[PDB]
Amino acid sequence: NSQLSTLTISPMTYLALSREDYLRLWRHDALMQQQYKCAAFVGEKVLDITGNPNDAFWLAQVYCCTGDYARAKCLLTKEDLYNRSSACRYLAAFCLVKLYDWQGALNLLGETNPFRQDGGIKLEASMCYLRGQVYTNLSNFDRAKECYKEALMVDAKCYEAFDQLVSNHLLTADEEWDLVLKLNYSTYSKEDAAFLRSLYMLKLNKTSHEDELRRAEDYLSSINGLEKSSDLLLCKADTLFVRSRFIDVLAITTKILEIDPYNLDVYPLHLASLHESGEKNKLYLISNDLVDRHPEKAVTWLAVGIYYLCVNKISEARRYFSKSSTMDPQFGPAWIGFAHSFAIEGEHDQAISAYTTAARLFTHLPYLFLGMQHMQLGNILLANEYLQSSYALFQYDPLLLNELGVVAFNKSDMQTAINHFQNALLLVKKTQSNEKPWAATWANLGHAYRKLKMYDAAIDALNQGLLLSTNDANVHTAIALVYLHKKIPGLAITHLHESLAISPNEIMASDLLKRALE
Amino acid sequence: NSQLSTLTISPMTYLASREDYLRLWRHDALMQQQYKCAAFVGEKVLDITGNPNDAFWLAQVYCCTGDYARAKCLLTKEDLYNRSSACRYLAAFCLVKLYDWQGALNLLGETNPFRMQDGGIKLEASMCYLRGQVYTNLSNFDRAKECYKEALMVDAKCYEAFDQLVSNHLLTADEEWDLVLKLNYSTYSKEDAAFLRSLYMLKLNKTSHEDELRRAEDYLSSINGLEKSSDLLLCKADTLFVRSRFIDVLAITTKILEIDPYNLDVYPLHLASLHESGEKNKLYLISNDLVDRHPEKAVTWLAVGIYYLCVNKISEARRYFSKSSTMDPQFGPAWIGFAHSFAIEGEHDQAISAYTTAARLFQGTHLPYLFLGMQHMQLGNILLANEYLQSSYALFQYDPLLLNELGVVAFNKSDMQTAINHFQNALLLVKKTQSNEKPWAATWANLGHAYRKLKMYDAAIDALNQGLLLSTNDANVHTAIALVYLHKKIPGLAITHLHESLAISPNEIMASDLLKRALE
Amino acid sequence: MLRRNPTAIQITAEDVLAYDEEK
Amino acid sequence: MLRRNPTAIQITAEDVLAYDEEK
Repeated sequence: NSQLSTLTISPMTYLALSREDYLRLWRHDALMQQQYKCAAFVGEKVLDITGNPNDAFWLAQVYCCTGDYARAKCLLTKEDLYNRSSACRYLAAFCLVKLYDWQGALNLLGETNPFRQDGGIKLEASMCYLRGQVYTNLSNFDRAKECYKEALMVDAKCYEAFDQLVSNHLLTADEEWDLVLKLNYSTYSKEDAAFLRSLYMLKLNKTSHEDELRRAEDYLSSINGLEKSSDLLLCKADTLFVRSRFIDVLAITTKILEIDPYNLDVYPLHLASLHESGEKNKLYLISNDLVDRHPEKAVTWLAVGIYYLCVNKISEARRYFSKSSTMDPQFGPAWIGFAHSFAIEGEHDQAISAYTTAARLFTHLPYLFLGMQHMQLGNILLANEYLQSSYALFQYDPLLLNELGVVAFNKSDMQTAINHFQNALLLVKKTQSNEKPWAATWANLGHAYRKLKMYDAAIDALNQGLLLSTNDANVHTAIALVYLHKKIPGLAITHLHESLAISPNEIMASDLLKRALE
Repeated sequence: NSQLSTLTISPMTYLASREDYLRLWRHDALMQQQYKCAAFVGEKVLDITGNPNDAFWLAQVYCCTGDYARAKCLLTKEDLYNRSSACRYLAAFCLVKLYDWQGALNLLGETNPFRMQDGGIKLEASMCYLRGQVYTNLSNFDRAKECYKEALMVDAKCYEAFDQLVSNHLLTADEEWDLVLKLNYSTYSKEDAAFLRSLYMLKLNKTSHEDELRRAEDYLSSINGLEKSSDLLLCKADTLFVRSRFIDVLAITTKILEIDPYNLDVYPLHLASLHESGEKNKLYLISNDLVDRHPEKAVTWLAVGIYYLCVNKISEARRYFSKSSTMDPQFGPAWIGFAHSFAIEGEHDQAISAYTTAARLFQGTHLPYLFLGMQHMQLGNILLANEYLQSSYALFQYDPLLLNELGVVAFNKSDMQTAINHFQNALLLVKKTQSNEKPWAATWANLGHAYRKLKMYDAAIDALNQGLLLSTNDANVHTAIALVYLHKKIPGLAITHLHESLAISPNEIMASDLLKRALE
Repeated sequence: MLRRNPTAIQITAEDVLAYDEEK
Repeated sequence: MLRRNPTAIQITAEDVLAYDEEK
């Protein structure tokens, strides 16, 4: 009944001929060939002759494909047909939704699943999915989530329902894993259950069930043909990106854009990786024609904002991230870009606003950024609350370890600080990051060493510091002060000279200098 | 290969494996318009198998999503279109959706490259149809006609082609009958050939092959269930409309509108019959919910126009037949409405443009030549007006309006006898039809004018009178009656009728003069 | 197809002259 | 997601004052 799908009632089941057989084969092929004048004319004739509900259903298909939803509904709701046929009830309900009749949709479907194997998706499941589509449009988000999970519980093949839960961030990271774990993959195939489960794991978050995810990608990888799959590849690059392995990510992403140019799912990851890789030209190339090709997509205006980032036109980048997030308020990557552009230009509350709206979408990353922002504001309790929430998520990001280090440092836990900075430098070696920004971690390590009176370690790290970024007055001042401590006024002097030449007004440099003078 | 359809590639042929669970699953997703899912599953099976049939079905999903560039690319990548007829069809189909006309022609060929049966349309047919669509857009309407004729000869089931031929009026009434008569119905079903052929004949010219058409209509009425078919009720209604049985047309056409309220083909017949009976209210209601629910359809504005026409607002009527015939330049009814607006305003040349562009869209029917004749009478081209009138008459001889017009012509020459015969036959004709009686006052008065010419004054009075009856207020027929009376030498009766004329229009130059002389 | 009304023959100025010739 | 750069501890007046505990 509603356990079956659309395949049960396909004309091709005849294979398991009358005039009404011929007409059905004919209308069916006309529909698959999208010759709709033809399918409507044959579909009308067969229906007139038989009055068969399955003929009514297929006739409404063509009206649906035509965009004639009002007409499909009318034909299906006129003769109690929605009551004689699960497929009709589904299709009528499908039309009411397309028509925005939310209340009438629920009248066919019922507010709860009323029903609680042919190769298709159980119509019971599809109706649960539609039921969720309605509650979403009634903004009843609690019961949409719930009525979507019903769908997947009923037939694991209801990927539309799954796609809603995930791409609409309707669940926790754990909520999602918990769900694709408890599915009845026998509604796909008892044997080979594993195949479908692995496929679904490719969509879940990369950093909570690293064991199941690894066993999943491994099994899929052995299946010939799937190495060329975008979903598999896209998953691999998400993992890679979490590990800061940006060249690797970029090797994959790029392969995706050549072998399947029309999928735009890849861009936020490709754009983000190029920003870190500092490819202004690729970012100019890619955005320009994105604006030229897809002016309507939020993705393209994210690409434009990001270009203005590796070029430090912050007022402009803020302008196009603003545009990109007003187009699609649900587009996470754009609120991050937005937020960052405030951070850069010193506006804390606005960045924190954008950050916390960005966190709702999506991950250790937003909590990390919120954390970095309160630290700049000097709110150490809040900074720590966030960094900790971010560390519980993922403990292996060198940027997060730097921030924990700087918090430990600000509460004077020097030994824990040093531990954090040292691990941050371990992790960084394993990455494919640009190295000039990590000069800050080297200097941080030197500052912790300075505070524990261990001055020879401080000199080494501080020096490893400006090595990575040579145009830096503060580390010269840093180094100078460590020399005064080592009672070597002369080397402190040469270093204070270098930093005073770099920043001639420096108040601390100047005072610190007079004192070294012997 | 191109001799088969998609039925051959349906996963459901298994009824006669992991890839097989995937395909069943993709198929049902499609069917259920769960497109994110069908793309998801379809992409995985194609990755595994590399099968053209899987590329096809994946491409299908993209087309349902309107991603035509994307399907096109997918079917182009591996030179699929060369290894699969379905993939060639679908790639071409996307190219057409993209308006890429030379692209589509590269893939299809400028003519049919292919010079058993699975139940669907032969892909060979479908590609000629596609080629027809291209040629239409390049405005090679002659090659489009041929290239659409070919689809039908290849497989009688290619009704998208038939519908194009018939709707774009690429054929003459004769050409259309010769086409369906020569079609090979075994490509539908050798044994049930008459059923499909009768269906097609119902689409055709009602007048020229009255006989083949009457058994087709009988055969189909003997089929249980078709008596309620919109297409069948429409041969009838159109046939009834030709005979001017307008109440009958409305009985049928109103019934179609209750049991199938979203049927739109019914409107021209319905609208035109309501205008004939003068039903403003009904015309008003219809036009209003049509513009509410179908503002993008040409019929909608045909209805708005016809309404402004039982209401005599000719400017806004002209606007709307303009809007409708622009929205669908192939829409004949809108052109007739357009021309009538000009005729009423006295814009003869523009009326003649519209009627001649309409005679293309209604070929094989007698009304456009009728109207061309009447309009050329206005200009004074009696030779020309007579050419067109003999022309309608050869097509159809039993329309009261045509006999009236032939009669006004015989009267304009000086063949009063023939004029009287023609007028008398219009009148006989009108009694058998169901037409609004009021407009035929002009025919009665016409017959009366033929009679005074033959100096048969009593027959003239009687006819002029019956004219006057059907039209409450006509100054010219009162003047006519007076002219007759003072021929009978009864100026006193001539005087009271002249007083009526000068009251309906106090300025008339000739009514004043006829009164001048009736002093007796 | 919309229809129109039959053409009406009118008494003309020439008819009043065909009369005057009653001599 | 766009990342940003490691925060940098900087030299402070408290740091000079800290030194001035040379006594």
